[PDB]
Amino acid sequence: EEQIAEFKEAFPTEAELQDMILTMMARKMKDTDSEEEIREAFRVFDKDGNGYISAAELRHVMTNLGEKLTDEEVDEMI
Amino acid sequence: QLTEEQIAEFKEAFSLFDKDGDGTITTKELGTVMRSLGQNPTEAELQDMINEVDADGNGTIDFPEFLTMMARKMKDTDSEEEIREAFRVFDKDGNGYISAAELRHVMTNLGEKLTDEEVDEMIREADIDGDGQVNYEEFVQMMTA
Amino acid sequence: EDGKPVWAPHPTDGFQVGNIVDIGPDSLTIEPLNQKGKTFLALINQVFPAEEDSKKDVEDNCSLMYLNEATLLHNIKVRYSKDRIYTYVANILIAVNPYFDIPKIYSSETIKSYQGKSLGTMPPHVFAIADKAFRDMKVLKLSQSIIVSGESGAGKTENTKFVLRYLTESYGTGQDIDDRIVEANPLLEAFGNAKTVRNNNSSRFGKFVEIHFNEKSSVVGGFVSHYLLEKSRICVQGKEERNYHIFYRLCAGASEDIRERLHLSSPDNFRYLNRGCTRYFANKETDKQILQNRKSPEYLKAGSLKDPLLDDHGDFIRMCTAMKKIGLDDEEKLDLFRVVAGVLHLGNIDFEEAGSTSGGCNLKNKSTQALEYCAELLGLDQDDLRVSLTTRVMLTTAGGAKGTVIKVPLKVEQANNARDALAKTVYSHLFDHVVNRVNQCFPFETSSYFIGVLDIAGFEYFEHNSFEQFCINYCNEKLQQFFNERILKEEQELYQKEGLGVNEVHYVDNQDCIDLIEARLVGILDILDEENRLPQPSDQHFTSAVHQKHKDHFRLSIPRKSKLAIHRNIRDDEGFIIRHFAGAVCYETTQFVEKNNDALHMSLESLICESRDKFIRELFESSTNNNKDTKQKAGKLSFISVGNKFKTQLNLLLDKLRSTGASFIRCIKPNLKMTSHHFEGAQILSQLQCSGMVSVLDLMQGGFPSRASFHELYNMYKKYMPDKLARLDPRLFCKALFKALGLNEIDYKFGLTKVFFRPGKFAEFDQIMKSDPDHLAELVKRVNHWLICSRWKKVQWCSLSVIKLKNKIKYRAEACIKMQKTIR
Ligand SMILES: [Ca+2]
Ligand SMILES: [Ca+2]
Ligand SMILES: [Ca+2]
Ligand SMILES: [Ca+2]
Repeated sequence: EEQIAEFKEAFPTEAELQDMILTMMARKMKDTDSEEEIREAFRVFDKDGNGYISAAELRHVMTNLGEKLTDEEVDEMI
Repeated sequence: QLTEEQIAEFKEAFSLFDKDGDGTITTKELGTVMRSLGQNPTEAELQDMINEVDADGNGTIDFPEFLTMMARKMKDTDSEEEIREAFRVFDKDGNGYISAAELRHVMTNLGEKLTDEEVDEMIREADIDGDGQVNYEEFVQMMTA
Repeated sequence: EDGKPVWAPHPTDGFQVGNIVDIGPDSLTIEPLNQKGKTFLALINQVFPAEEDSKKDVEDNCSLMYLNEATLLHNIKVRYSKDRIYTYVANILIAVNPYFDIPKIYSSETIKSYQGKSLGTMPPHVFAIADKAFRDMKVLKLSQSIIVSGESGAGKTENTKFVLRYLTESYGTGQDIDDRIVEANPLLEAFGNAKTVRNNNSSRFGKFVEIHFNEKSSVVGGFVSHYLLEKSRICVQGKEERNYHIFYRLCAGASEDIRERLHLSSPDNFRYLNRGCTRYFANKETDKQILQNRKSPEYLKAGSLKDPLLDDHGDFIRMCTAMKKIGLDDEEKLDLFRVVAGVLHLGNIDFEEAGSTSGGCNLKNKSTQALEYCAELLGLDQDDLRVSLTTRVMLTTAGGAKGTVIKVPLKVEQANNARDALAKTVYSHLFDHVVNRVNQCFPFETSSYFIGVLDIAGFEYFEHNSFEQFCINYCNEKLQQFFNERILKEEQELYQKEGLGVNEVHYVDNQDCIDLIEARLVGILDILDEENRLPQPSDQHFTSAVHQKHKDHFRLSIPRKSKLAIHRNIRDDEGFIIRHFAGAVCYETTQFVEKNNDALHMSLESLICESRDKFIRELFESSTNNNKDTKQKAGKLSFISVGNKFKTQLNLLLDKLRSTGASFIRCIKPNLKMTSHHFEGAQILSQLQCSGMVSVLDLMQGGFPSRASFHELYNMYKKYMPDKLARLDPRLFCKALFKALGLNEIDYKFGLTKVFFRPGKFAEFDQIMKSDPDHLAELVKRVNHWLICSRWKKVQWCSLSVIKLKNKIKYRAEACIKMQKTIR
């Protein structure tokens, strides 16, 4: 589009953000998960709840396994 | 949701995790069974999925919790791909057959004591056509029973 | 059974082995083994099935094939002879006092051993009860209470030290609360303990030691609640018994300066001591330390009371050393002694008929010294105390009509009651103070939960029983409903966790007995209050009233219908028998109305409340602020009898129990001589009955009282199976064996971890394994295909399980590696 190269002029996972670094945002915009698809992954850590998924509990996992968001980078979230 | 007949079969398989007979397990026990069958999870990943079902908070799983711990939003073909992947853990060298030697190795790895003659006896009952080896078609007819 | 040996009554061992040689209408005739001929009769419900192997023991009594009073006694007996003092019955613990320091079981390495590990995975131990209460406290967010039974010398103290020391070492930052309770115990024992006929050092109050925990389940403090202090002991006792220990400790150990201040003497000189035993406890050495001017005539004649640990002189010094170590000073020590002294003198005040001036009464001349000492010690004026002990005050109206106050002279008996009523209020408030001062040693501002050990005087019956036995036995009947309810709930929850079926359990409820006593308007308690309202209150009218309002009640019968012959001449209006959980108890209703009154009229109530002595005001200065709350409401609660006051306080005990998960320890006392390695069978059996253990064994017969884990049934019967089946793991061994034999589904049930049986079906199972080896061998041959299939699916579904847990680790880590919507 015209708005995509103009927004790019002024100026996606982090584990698989190496292999890349115009042609870079080609396959980044092509394989983008939907809104309703990301709403399934929200019910991931939902033990029970009712739409929610706790506040303090949803954090131990984000620092212990996977692409682990730091303990300092977590304080700048909640 | 699983069948009543599917619950019964997982209940007997749950006894291989729960060796001592107290009806409950930890990551030290369910970890050692995983490692015995080709897998290799670290002491960390299994902590998170224990934390879903365990409502009490302590580190102990009873059977009905163990069922919902492995249950997930499954794809249509996922069910069949798991049954095939089970056969392949049994079949090391990989030629679509399970010999006396290959069945004996899985038995000993899960903690089942038995003679070589007893092992051949098992292979023989599962073996429909009569070539002394268990093909996938026959492995599933035993599973279902 | 059918020729096999049995257990039958024996006077000194409880049960002996024998054979049923004849039968009869209500009796079997048993031929002993040991006597090989000396035959005796025995009621049918008194002989029981015995185990095959008399040399086996088990950690849980449900492993036994028959579970009754006789097999339990023999199981704990064999275990006692190996030093294994602890034995379960389900979740209930049984702790026989060894009377020596058993090595290694109370070590630091043993406390760690029990941490986390659930009840049944470890050997039977008090530590396992402790840990089950903690585990249930934090998980269910529910306060707990371990109810322990047993008379004096049963090891309740040692048991409670083991709980406290386990819970602080495991779940406490330092915390030395167990050591401050023991250092403070001699003080509670002075004002709270007393000599009964059966036990020299006996607690006459419900003590509820409790460790309190914050929101994070960590020890913050301690608290000692107290219930149902026996008030009747204060003013009068039977021979062979005594008042509270403080009185005699003070009459033996006090210095001669103190003896002059308080005007003490030998206890034969005081009304409140002298109707019961007047002797001190002392050995040869301590008798020398007591001055001769303290020894009663009967202590001089008969000599000392003997006890391995009680000593009135030595205990006065140990109590004084206590006061110091807690915090009490020299001023507050003489204070407690001044009020105890003031109670003693009060009792010596007597009365005599007046000159028909609304014929009240007057103080006697001989009792002028009584009044003079009592009054200086209780901070009262002499004249005001003479008027209040001989005259009431009343309004001229009752309704909303206006009425001035008047003075009503009391009769002789009415003045005796007032004098005693003031004595029991004063001592009681003094006891509440001592207990409160113990609690100030380990205080805490705020708390969420608690774990408390509770011991109260157990069920008991003598040759002659009266209102004092009625109240204790009433307290225990309600405590046995609680016990029986919680064991029933524990059983019904165990059959559901194991997945057995709908299987309902039969349960004879004892509510009809508790209703006999405490029902409103028709129970014995309110019929006894009703007699206090008639113009001529009689004990005979009360008793006849009881029999009429309950015509064909299952729990009430006339004295004449007693199985004993000592109650053969008691008339119908001279008693009644109650069918308590533990046994029939013939009560004699003489004096029942007198024992049901301890009301203190307000004029005399207001006299002690506003004493000149600051300390005695402080005994009711909780009552300056708490009457300020009630006062009008507090005067309405002074109209309640000792029967209905007993019910109300007992109901507060039970409500506290009701809101807490209950565990149970049954502390047993193996012999009266305090010696190790002497299991007195008959004494332990009698303990099992009154502690309500036998009642619970009746309850569990209604459900599935016999159960063995798979590993237990594997160790027993693998030798009879073929070598192929013996190689199996315990769970598959049992699964194949249960299917092969083809057992009835209503009698035998294959549960989650254990196999359960109905009454006498573990025995039936055991005979199938031994009576026909050729039949059993054929049934195992017939299931060989099913077993090959079972072993296939076990390992096949276990490999599919590991792959499904592999799929769980990826599926979960797909949403936790697709969380990147946040990072950047
Ligand atoms: Ca286990
Ligand atoms: Ca759990
Ligand atoms: Ca192969
Ligand atoms: Ca084949």
